[PDB]
Amino acid sequence: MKLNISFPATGCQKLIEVDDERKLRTFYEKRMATEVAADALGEEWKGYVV
Amino acid sequence: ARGPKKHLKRVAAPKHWMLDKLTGVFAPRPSTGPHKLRECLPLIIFLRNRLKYALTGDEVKKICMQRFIKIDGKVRTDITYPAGFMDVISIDKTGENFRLIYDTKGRFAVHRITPEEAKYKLCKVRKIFVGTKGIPHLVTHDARTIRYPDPLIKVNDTIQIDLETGKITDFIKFDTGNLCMVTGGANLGRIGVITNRERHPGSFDVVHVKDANGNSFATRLSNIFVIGKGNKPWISLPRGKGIRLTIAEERDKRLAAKQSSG
Amino acid sequence: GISRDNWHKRRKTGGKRKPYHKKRKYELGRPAANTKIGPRRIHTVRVRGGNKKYRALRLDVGNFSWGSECCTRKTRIIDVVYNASNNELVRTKTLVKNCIVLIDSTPYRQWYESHYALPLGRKKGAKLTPEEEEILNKKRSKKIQKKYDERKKNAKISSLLEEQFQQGKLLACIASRPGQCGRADGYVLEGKELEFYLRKIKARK
Amino acid sequence: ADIQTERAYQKQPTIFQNKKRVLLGETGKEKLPRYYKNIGLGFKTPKEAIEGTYIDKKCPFTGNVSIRGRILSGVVTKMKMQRTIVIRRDYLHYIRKYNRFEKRHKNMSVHLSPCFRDVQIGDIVTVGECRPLSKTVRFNVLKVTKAAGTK
RNA sequence: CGCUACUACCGAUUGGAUGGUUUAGUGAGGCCCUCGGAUCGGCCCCGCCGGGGUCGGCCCACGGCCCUGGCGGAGCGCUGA
RNA sequence: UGGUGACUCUAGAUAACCUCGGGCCGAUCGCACGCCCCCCGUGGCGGCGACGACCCAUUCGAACGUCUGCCCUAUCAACUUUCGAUGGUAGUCGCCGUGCCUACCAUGGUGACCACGGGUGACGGGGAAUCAGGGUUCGAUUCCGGAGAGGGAGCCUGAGAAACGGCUACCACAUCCAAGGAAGGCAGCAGGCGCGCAAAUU
RNA sequence: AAACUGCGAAUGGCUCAUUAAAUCAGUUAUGGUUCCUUUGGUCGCUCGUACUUGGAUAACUGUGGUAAUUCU
Ligand SMILES: [Mg+2]
Ligand SMILES: [Mg+2]
Ligand SMILES: [Mg+2]
Ligand SMILES: [Mg+2]
Ligand SMILES: [Mg+2]
Ligand SMILES: [Mg+2]
Ligand SMILES: [Mg+2]
Ligand SMILES: [Mg+2]
Ligand SMILES: [Mg+2]
Ligand SMILES: [Mg+2]
Ligand SMILES: [Mg+2]
Ligand SMILES: [Mg+2]
Ligand SMILES: [Mg+2]
Ligand SMILES: [Mg+2]
Ligand SMILES: [Mg+2]
Ligand SMILES: [Mg+2]
Ligand SMILES: [Mg+2]
Ligand SMILES: [Mg+2]
Ligand SMILES: [Mg+2]
Ligand SMILES: [Mg+2]
Ligand SMILES: [Mg+2]
Ligand SMILES: [Mg+2]
Ligand SMILES: [Mg+2]
Ligand SMILES: [Mg+2]
Ligand SMILES: [Mg+2]
Ligand SMILES: [Mg+2]
Ligand SMILES: [Mg+2]
Ligand SMILES: [Mg+2]
Ligand SMILES: [Mg+2]
Ligand SMILES: [Mg+2]
Ligand SMILES: [Mg+2]
Ligand SMILES: [Mg+2]
Ligand SMILES: [Mg+2]
Repeated sequence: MKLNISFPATGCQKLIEVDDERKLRTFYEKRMATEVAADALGEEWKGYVV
Repeated sequence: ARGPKKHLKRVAAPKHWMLDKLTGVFAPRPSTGPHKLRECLPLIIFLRNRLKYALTGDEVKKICMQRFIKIDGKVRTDITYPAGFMDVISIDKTGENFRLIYDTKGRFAVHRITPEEAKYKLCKVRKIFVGTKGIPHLVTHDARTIRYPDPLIKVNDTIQIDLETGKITDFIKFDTGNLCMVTGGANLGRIGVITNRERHPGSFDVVHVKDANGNSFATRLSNIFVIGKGNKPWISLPRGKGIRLTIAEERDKRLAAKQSSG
Repeated sequence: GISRDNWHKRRKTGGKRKPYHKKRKYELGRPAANTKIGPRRIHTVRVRGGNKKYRALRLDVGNFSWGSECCTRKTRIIDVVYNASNNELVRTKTLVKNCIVLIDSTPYRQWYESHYALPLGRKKGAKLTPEEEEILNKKRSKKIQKKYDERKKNAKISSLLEEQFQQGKLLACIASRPGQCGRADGYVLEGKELEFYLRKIKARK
Repeated sequence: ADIQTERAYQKQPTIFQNKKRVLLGETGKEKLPRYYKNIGLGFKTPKEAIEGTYIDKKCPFTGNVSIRGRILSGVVTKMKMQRTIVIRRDYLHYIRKYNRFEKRHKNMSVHLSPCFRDVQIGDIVTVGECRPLSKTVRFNVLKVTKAAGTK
């Protein structure tokens, strides 16, 4: 499972490869355009919304 | 077919263009315009085959894109433009004027005219109808629509149009004793005086014409174009005055010309 | 799809013919526009040549003309009562050409009372509202009263139309095709035709 | 009464019969003005069409049709359909090889207006061409002339 | 009548075969109608940043009335697709 | 008012309507640039074209109709009408006229002058071979019409297509695949297989 | 250059399977229809921010998925 994350204010894209079920649990059973809290990705993403 | 056709086979072209068979497979299909496809002369045919100014179709385009040719006083760059009966062609570069008039053989002839004569043309009234607000409208043989015509002008009459302004100067009524030319059928290209008109309700009318030499013939009403009032035409006539000769007297004239040559 | 050609039909002698070409675009047909009564709903159809056909699916108003009085007014459509072609159309309340419908009478009554200045459609109880009283009993000068009195000479309506006005609904016939132009226009029934359709409606029940 | 035999009201579309009038003019006569036209080509309108009360939208004189095309002739053979009859046209076809002819016939279904009555089997009829009125009908009866045995 | 060969006919019977029809029962897909509403906007309610006028206590401070550019949150409020 | 052999034609008048899936009534581009005013401006005016557009007329057509005309076959003599066959009335649909379709009605329509059915090594003509005068046979084939794109069917766009060097399915074949999928139509020019007595350069 | 927009791609070329009043030929009709384009005519004929109004999308710059396509 890869994640292509885009920051529009800076307009920067980054592809991150994640091998962890816990990090992907919060994104399961979600439809498009929904807002999620990306805290499970790690300690860097505290307060980020995706 | 599923729509309009865009080509014309050379052998299927009108025979008054006098095209040869071995030059190519196709012939210039006339563009849509004032005159019918079977009753017009394309600009390229007149420009390279009649006048010998150009040798190929490319040179006709090179001439036309210099805006040298004018038809009825307006510059046309289309090389397949349909030019028809009683049209005026002007070339200011060489100072030449021509009028498309049928000869006694039923072919358009290279007929040079005075630049003073090139300022007007004759048209045949095809339709008269009253439009919105009670305004009369007159439609000619070359798709010209004129508003507020003279109340005395009816169908099958002739009107003189000034090419610069496109307005009627005078007119000739369709009556016996006037001068007419045949524009279609077996008697195409003949000039004469109307003798009588036969009316057939629900069908075509038949009109009898007699030429200067006394030869009589008949045509349909749609094939007659009134040229002048009485015996005086309002336009210049080609080399032949509209009298059709028989084969025997054409041979006699040719032999007499050969004997006097040399 | 739906084809309205002629080569699928038997010959005059009765023998069948083998077709020589398949279905063509210009021979097509389209499903019928069953126009009902309700809030307006119209769909446009792109037809041959790039033109439009207005396919009315629901209509509730239309302009009808009182021919004898030459009074054309826009009135709502209430119900469908008779249909010459088929009685199933009446049951489903389908608006087609030449169908007999019921329309409101109020605008015609207003025009009649404003023109002739006579009561119409009023009960015998003579109950009134001041607006109607000043419409009918307004103070006019000698010249205007002279014209109104002269108009009162020709103010006379048949008993059938008067009874319909008392009922509040008039019988009308639709002359336009709702499925083709998108509007339901017609004329108010009167005269021998009104008697004919009244007899037909009564006999149907 | 006799005219009104269909589920729909039979009316002449171009005549307005609901024009109101004073009570004095109503007592006189309830005579609807008749609509008729001259079809041209020298054919005269039968008096029964002008004075009649029938309703026929396909009648050449009181209906909405136009006569243009060919004018043909035939002999009446069958009168069993409603307002339309079947006539027979006889001719000879030439065979080049034998320099002779053979007898041939055609059948035409034509529309007969109510203005023409007392039409019997075996009399001559002159018909004119119009727009297709039905699947097989393209001609309308213009004139009727009786047989040689008329007394 | 007894020899020698060929073609064409019948006719125990059922095979390898295809092709053409139709009775009934299903029936892809497009099109039309009646629903449906993932989602995307615009208008109102607040809040703080910014520019034009004016009004008020007025002296380079701060509110009122409108507009105006952005940003954040509500209302199953309204509306359009 | 004007016109036709013939209008329910064109034009005129009156009362209204005028579709949100909405008719028009210019928020477009180029080249030369100049005359005028109590003026220096919100400056006013102006020449040729290009593009676009509601509606008439014209041109190129297309589509439905009228009359006459086609090869053998009776070991094909009655056919059509339940599921439209013939006609009437009112509607629907269609770009329009019409059983084109629907509802209610009448019993009609065709046929030894050959209907109906069957066969055709049948696309139709302009034409070709042979021929004293008659006639017999051929016409797939460069021109004019028709039909088709492996067989059917249904559509989008567009002025115009039931289009196939467009799409969507079924039927028959058939290509790549990492087995999850993706992509097909030479009766266009060459060329290849097969078929055959029988026909050319990738 | 690329891309958006406009037009054409319904012409041409090939073949003769179907098709026997069907196709087709001559002769008439559309007063019973539609018509890109060309040509001509109308285009202050309506009495009710304008010194020019609004939001997006490619090409481009960057991040990617599939064994595979003129996929996105
Ligand atoms: Mg072609
Ligand atoms: Mg051309
Ligand atoms: Mg076919
Ligand atoms: Mg002979
Ligand atoms: Mg379905
Ligand atoms: Mg009028
Ligand atoms: Mg009808
Ligand atoms: Mg009928
Ligand atoms: Mg043959
Ligand atoms: Mg064949
Ligand atoms: Mg011979
Ligand atoms: Mg011989
Ligand atoms: Mg041939
Ligand atoms: Mg042939
Ligand atoms: Mg063959
Ligand atoms: Mg095709
Ligand atoms: Mg093919
Ligand atoms: Mg093949
Ligand atoms: Mg296929
Ligand atoms: Mg187009
Ligand atoms: Mg196809
Ligand atoms: Mg191909
Ligand atoms: Mg093709
Ligand atoms: Mg090949
Ligand atoms: Mg290939
Ligand atoms: Mg050979
Ligand atoms: Mg070989
Ligand atoms: Mg493009
Ligand atoms: Mg196109
Ligand atoms: Mg070739
Ligand atoms: Mg023909
Ligand atoms: Mg039509
Ligand atoms: Mg046009």
